[PDB]
Amino acid sequence: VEHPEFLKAGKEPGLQIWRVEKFDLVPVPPNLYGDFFTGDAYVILKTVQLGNLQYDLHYWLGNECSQDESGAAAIFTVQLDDYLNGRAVQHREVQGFESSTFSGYFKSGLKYKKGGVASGF
Amino acid sequence: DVQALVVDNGSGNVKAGVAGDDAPRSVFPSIVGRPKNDAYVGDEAQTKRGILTLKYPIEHGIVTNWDDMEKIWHHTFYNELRAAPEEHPVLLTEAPLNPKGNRERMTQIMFESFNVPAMYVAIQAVLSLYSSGRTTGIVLDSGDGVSHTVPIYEGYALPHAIMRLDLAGRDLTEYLMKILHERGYGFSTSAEKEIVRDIKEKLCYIALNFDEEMKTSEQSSDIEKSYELPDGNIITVGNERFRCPEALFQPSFLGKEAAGIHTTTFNSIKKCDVDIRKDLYGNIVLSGGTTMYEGIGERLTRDITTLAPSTMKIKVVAPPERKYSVWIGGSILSSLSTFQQMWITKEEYDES
Ligand SMILES: Nc1ncnc2c1ncn2[C@@H]1O[C@H](COP(=O)(O)OP(=O)(O)OP(=O)(O)O)[C@@H](O)[C@H]1O
Ligand SMILES: [Ca+2]
Ligand SMILES: [Ca+2]
Ligand SMILES: [Ca+2]
Ligand SMILES: [Cl-]
Repeated sequence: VEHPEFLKAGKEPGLQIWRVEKFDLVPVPPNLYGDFFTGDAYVILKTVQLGNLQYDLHYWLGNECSQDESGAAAIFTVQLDDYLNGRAVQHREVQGFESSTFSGYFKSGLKYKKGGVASGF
Repeated sequence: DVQALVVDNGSGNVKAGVAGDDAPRSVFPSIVGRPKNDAYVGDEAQTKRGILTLKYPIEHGIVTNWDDMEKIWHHTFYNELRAAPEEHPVLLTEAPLNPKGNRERMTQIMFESFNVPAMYVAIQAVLSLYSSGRTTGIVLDSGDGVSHTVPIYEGYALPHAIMRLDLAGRDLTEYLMKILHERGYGFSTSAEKEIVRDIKEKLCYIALNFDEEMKTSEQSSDIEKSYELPDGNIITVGNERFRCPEALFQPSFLGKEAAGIHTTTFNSIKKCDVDIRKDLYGNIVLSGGTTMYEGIGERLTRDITTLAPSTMKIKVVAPPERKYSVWIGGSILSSLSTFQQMWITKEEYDES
């Protein structure tokens, strides 16, 4: 199972963030990295160069995101991991209770915004 | 450009609808009636019970009467959805531990009787976990005919740790029918059973501590709640309100030697290697109609906390729409941009 964004996932060390929008995985504009809409759900892939690459997948759930968004973020996380031959470690991140590892990806720290993209439901 | 149909077939009810809806638009009883001397399905079969022999094609979550199951599926497509099955992808669900031969029979019927163009078979408990926004956890799915505990890690069920309990909602309805004899009620006929099922859903609840609830309920009449029967007569139910679902925890009430749902969940977690148990204990997700009793989360939390190592963090999750969480998970999955790559096409199937 592929997808244009799967084809881009985990190719180089770095940080990739997608937002669930209407049952699809849409890149977040890099200027917005670290800011998260409370109305939305997101998938985050951190790739680290060891010789090989190490992968951590986090799915972040805003307190007001809709069920289609959190459900899709979970499913897309599984599918990305499968595309990465199962080698990613998956992490569920809830707004305001995120792991220190996840917070550590953002030099400015994690911040939240009101609003979000419309539910697919 | 085509929308998938989502069909979740249960022992008691079928849930059906279209991908992208937040709830099934069709829910009807999983019953097929044929003349006592060609077949009717669902609500219409019950309105004609006097003329028909009624059968349940799904037993404890497993399809076991294939001829009648085909009638259920025909009714789903033609009478409920009014959809041409040969023109839509279909997502169908199956029970945990469903034998591969049964899945193969389900697939043959879809591709060769209904000519579906593409289909995907999903495990019910996995869909429910996804509908809760999780990839790891243990699902307790209790329906009308079967209860399962299903540990799931990073998206996939762990088959060696799944438990099946044949105790579920229909046993509870029957137990309520039995204990109401203490009060002089003689509910026994199929139609009376559907009334008692409604009494159970409306009035029952799970006690936080059963022995203490028996004691407090005996001290006054506050326990008693009324219910209006179809004939207009009123029935009063007392401690039966919590004694009935107590059988989920104490199956001996039903004459079954089985372990209760708390013990079963614990045993299912213990089958998983120690390094993943914390994530299971912290993500116990309830699913299915028989998990809808008021009080269930608090009671399970106490009981599993008692059984589990005291270093664990027990969290029981009770999603409000969990009666339909399987179907909802299927609706989300079949809506994703990637679903097209997950299904099997009729051409692929027909060429082997
Ligand atoms: N509010 C409620 N309180 C208690 N029980 C309920 C409630 N609502 C529904 N039920 C019970 O849930 C059962 C149906 O649940 P569900 O639809 O999940 O089962 P199914 O999918 O038909 O069966 P299975 O999963 O066992 O094959 C019935 O026994 C019904 O009485
Ligand atoms: Ca949103
Ligand atoms: Ca993995
Ligand atoms: Ca079910
Ligand atoms: Cl303990």
